[PDB]
Amino acid sequence: SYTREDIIRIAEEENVRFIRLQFTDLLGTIKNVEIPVSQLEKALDNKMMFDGSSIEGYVRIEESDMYLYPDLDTWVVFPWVTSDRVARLICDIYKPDGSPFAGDPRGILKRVLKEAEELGYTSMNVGPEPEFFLFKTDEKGDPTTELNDQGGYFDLAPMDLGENCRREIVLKLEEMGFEIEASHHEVAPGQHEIDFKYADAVKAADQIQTFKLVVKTIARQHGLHATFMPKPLFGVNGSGMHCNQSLFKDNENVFYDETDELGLSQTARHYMAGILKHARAMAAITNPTVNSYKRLVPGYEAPCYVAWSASNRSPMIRIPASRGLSTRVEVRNPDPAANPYLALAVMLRAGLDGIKRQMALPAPIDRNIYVMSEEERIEEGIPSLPADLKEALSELIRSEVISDALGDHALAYFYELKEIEWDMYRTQVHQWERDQYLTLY
Amino acid sequence: SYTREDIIRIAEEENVRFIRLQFTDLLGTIKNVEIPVSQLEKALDNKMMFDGSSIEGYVRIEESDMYLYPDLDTWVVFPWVTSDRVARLICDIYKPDGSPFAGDPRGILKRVLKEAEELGYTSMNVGPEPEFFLFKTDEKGDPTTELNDQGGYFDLAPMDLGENCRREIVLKLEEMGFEIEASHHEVAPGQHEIDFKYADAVKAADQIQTFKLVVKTIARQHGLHATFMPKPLFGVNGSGMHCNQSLFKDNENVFYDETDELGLSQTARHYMAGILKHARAMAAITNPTVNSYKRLVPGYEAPCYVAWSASNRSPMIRIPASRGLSTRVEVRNPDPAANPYLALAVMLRAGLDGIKRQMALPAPIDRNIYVMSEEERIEEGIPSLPADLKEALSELIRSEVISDALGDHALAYFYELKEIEWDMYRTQVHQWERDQYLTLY
Amino acid sequence: SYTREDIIRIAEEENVRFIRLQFTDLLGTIKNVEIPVSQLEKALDNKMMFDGSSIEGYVRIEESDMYLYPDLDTWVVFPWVTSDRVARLICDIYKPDGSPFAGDPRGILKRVLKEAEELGYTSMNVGPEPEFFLFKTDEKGDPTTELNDQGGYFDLAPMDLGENCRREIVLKLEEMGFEIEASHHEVAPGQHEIDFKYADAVKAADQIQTFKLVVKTIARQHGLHATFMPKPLFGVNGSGMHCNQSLFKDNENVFYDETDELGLSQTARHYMAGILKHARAMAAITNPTVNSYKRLVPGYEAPCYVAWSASNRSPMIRIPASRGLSTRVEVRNPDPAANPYLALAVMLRAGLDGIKRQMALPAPIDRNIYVMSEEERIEEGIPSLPADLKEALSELIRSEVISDALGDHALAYFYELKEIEWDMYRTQVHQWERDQYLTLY
Amino acid sequence: LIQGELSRFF
Amino acid sequence: LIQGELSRFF
Amino acid sequence: LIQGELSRFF
Amino acid sequence: LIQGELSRFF
Amino acid sequence: LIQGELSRFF
Ligand SMILES: NC(=O)CC[C@H](N)C(=O)O
Ligand SMILES: NC(=O)CC[C@H](N)C(=O)O
Ligand SMILES: NC(=O)CC[C@H](N)C(=O)O
Ligand SMILES: [Mg+2]
Ligand SMILES: [Mg+2]
Ligand SMILES: [Mg+2]
Ligand SMILES: [Mg+2]
Ligand SMILES: [Mg+2]
Ligand SMILES: [Mg+2]
Repeated sequence: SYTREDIIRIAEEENVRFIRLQFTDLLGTIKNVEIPVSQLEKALDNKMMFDGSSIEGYVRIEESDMYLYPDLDTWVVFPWVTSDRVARLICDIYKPDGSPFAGDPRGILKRVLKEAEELGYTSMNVGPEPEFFLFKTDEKGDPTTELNDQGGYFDLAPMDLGENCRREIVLKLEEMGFEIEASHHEVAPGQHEIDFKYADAVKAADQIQTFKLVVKTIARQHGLHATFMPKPLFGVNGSGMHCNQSLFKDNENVFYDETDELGLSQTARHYMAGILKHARAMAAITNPTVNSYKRLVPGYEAPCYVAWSASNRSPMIRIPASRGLSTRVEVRNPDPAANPYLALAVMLRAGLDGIKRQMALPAPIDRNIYVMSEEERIEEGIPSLPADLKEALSELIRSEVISDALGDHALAYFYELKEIEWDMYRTQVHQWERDQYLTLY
Repeated sequence: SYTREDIIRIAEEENVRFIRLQFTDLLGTIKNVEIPVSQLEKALDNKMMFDGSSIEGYVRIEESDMYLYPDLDTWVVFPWVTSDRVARLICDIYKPDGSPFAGDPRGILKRVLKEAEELGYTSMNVGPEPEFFLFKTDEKGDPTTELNDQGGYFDLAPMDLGENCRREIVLKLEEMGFEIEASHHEVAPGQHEIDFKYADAVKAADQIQTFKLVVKTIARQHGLHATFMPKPLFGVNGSGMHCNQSLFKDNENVFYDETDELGLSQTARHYMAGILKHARAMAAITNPTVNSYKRLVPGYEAPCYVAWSASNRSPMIRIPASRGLSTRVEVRNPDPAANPYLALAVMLRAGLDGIKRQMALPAPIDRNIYVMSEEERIEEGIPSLPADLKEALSELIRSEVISDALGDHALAYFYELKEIEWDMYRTQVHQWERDQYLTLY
Repeated sequence: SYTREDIIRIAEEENVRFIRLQFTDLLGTIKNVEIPVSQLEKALDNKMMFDGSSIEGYVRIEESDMYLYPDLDTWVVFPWVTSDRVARLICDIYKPDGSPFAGDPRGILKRVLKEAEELGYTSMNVGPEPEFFLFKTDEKGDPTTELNDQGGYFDLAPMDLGENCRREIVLKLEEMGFEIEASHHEVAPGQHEIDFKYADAVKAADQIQTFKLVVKTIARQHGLHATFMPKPLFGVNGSGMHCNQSLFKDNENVFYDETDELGLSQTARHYMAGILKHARAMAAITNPTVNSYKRLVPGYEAPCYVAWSASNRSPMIRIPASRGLSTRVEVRNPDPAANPYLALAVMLRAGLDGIKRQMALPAPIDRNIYVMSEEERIEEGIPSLPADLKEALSELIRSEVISDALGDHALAYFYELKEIEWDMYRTQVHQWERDQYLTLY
Repeated sequence: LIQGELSRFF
Repeated sequence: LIQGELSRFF
Repeated sequence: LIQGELSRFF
Repeated sequence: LIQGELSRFF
Repeated sequence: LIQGELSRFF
């Protein structure tokens, strides 16, 4: 923990000259206001005013005035091995009248956590698994189509010190204070995964944001480009952001049950049932981009159907073999492009709705895999995820449970942003069309 | 503050070998006379003689002789991390008979501040918001069409240390003694904004000049090109120089009124009314270049109509939500290409005229925005800013209020400069004309 | 003259296989409908239906249906020295109910000629002087910045047969049946002028259209590009379309008067007075493009002021030394980019208004030329032509005389087209702005 | 009205 | 509504 | 079913 | 007043 | 008379 005096003492001792008042918009892009150390005391008094309409993205209509309220527990100093140290503070957005901004994703996640606490659950324990690609750059600094390496699953390809981004990323994260569980080479060439240790939902989302920033910074430092795009290349594996989740009640894992055959309590089963029922509604949030649904194709371990299993090629929900206090429910739809706060909020809200409505868990899918016909698929009651962004947007609009989690203000702006994105995408004429046609016709 | 003995002591202690006797011409370009430290005592005796006709720009017709009178309070040492330190002094221009030069913009601003003080207002509190673009350079050192980054509004795009000009600029300014409020990435790619803390009008204009010089120097140092051109690229956001202003009377903000619904006193409302009435007259000063009116086009947040609001897409005058001693009137027409002294002088003179004549403030524009027709626009009494430099020049010539603020000597030379510029611009045949025509006709 | 039987006989005898049903839109671009010779009889029955909204240009909103009514007297066979001969017919546009289309420029000129005939003037004798530039082409066939030659005024630069376009153009025109008076090299390098023999106004405009088409075709045939753009290059002479005009009443030149000192009748003087009074109103028609007003700059023989003379550097109206039946009033504002039908119509309407109102002719400008100041210029009552397209559009809108000549339907569409063109032009950022700024600011 | 923000798509 | 005709400016 | 892992041959 | 004729020197 | 200063336009 930290206090105002502690922050001032550390900043004076560490010779910090630059402070980043970091926050997040609806699209998940990392936003911040730069600050010289001479304004640190003013920042700590919650007296910095900025636009605030930047949260709305490119659909902002008018300039507003909003205040930044830094969270002292998020203070950290970047270890960029240079003089004039740079520090950061993660801030919440407040209206000039003192009320919190309704469109802040962090505030949305906090409100969902509060309504979870109202049910007796003290915290939501979340451990994400972000994957990213490393691309080579040209003389002008732009990413090329060449990967940084040609390693495979769990390979030792980026060895030694030459352009070893994965080692440096883990080292710098550990120096910052990150709790890193493990990291490994991913399935596709040039793909890497770093797994964090488990923490509370707000801290987990802050860690995801900081991790993306650190990965991009260190990759650019080595003459490489890091991307979290869900499907950068056709025919290769995409990047996922599987989120392991478990509810807690005073350091007691309520998802655990020793008497259960699978070690899953009734509360856990209700949670998974609620997540499964509202899957197509949250697809627009956990898979927010157009490219997100190019990843959700069969044959690349990404989930394409709404079903749960303990062992399958690509289930919607997977139950890891770990038990005891580490029993978890792993949701595999989200990609790293998704907003961490919004994705965690919608998943938690769906689980809470399932718990409250005592939903019945559908039977798990056995070793049988999805070569079955569509008639066999809907005969067994196995739904499918939306095929594109428009279907997910329609499902989100028609959904009343997760739209309430988003809130009235944020839902309208998110819908406007995604509709504009889809409208821009759908009218483009791609090179594939010119390759197929323009000679046949 | 500083004295002659203090300046000599600091120069001897700091090993200063070069002193820049910096001043400004009518076009706003930064001018200076180099001086070895052995001439510092002669400079402090107001005995340095130079041309002085360089103030008139490229329309000077004869060589004159004028003296430089340095302002000791403007002394500063550049922190260019090199031996043989370089210092600067900002000087006023005086005729050989001892009278101040009428064509000095700093003297014009001082005279306007004096006639404001004659009304009982001790100071003009001004905080500008200069925005600029960063362009890449080629092997020969000339700017290209490529931006330094592709960030968005309030993005954290220039991270790390690689070509991080914004961080270095803030750090060097803070080392110089600048009071920087905050900085952020601007809407357009490659666009950056640094906001200063508020100060008196003369100090604010000196800070604007020093800020432009420092930004250009640091950007050049990183193999980049910094420009304050109002509209460098078509189809992207331009660069503005919004100036927050508030009149003070013995550390009392006369613009504040707790009883008012919007927290605006009658004096403040008269000030905004006076600024609105004379808008088209000062447009030639706050938007002095031909390119300045390519920014004043709809759809890029730049103001195009003379109207005020508390919340709108792009009003002429915006009233920030801050109240108390920070209540301000924000004027958004000026671009960074404008002369700071002249722009502040004309804005203050228009506000003073409104205060003296007790002008009636027109009603603010509501959430209704300008899709209305021209008949609806002039039925509601909403004027428009000049479409090009020629209209603004004609309005300035026909105006008696701000022409008196400029003065007889400066007005003629500014008009000659702008007329020559417009005449050169209007006879050019651009590539757009050759693209549209030369094949159709 | 020709008849249906004559046209069929010639087409069968000449082995004509292609017929171009040529017409004109509001912008002056040459439009046509292709027709196989098997449809010639159907075309001659005024039964061909086409869109007709193509006349309105790029501001057409809905598809209509209109009929083409060919003019048998305009029949001609192109001498392109190849088999499968190609012929053309010039057609008037008619609504399906049988009434002529109000937006056809040829119909507008015919209506103006009819209202002239109602005053007792049998014909309008018009001889134009179109000038054009010849540019070299690259390997891809696009025009370059290199001229075809470097000749001067009345030079013999393009001699022999090596790319001798001027000679070929005259020969092919004479073979077609054109009455060519003379041709010569123009002032600027690569500039050429061909003068036709005088004819009636409708025939003169048809000849202008055919001349432009033939010049472009022959120039393209020689690996060159012909343009009628008013000012393709800065610093060199532009291209004008001076139109010599004289009213006739049963082969009697009513402009002639032996008793007059200058050989000008009272009717002629009233005609010139009417043209001079309405000059700024017709400027939007005779100079319809943005580039048209880059030609109207001093020093290049183009007229910039509304005044008449018998000998001057660049008067609006020049009276040639020819007398008797060849006494003419030469109007020098129009450029070849102007619509011939519309320009002739508005000039004739202004002259008729002057004749009807018995306008007083202002005194001619003496050998004194326009180094005089603006005060001297408006003290002598010398108006100036509009500086750009916007001023001309405003003058046209405020004018009631020539707007009636245009008609209600055509005026709105022409105004919309020109407003869109000006709006596109005014927001562009040109290379000149980037050269002047982006380094100074 | 919002053209300068949609420059990402152009 | 009229976008395909204004392609001469783009 | 195994397409993303067989990318070594493509 | 004669600029367009002196273009041979420019 | 002022030609050396107007070189910025040439
Ligand atoms: N083996 C793995 O877990 C890879 C997962 C895969 N990259 C996905 O996007 O889900
Ligand atoms: N979001 C903003 O305030 C940008 C302002 C804009 N650049 C202008 O020129 O006014
Ligand atoms: N007649 C000439 O000498 C040339 C005329 C000039 N080209 C013009 O545009 O008017
Ligand atoms: Mg993985
Ligand atoms: Mg996993
Ligand atoms: Mg700004
Ligand atoms: Mg502002
Ligand atoms: Mg000629
Ligand atoms: Mg002539």
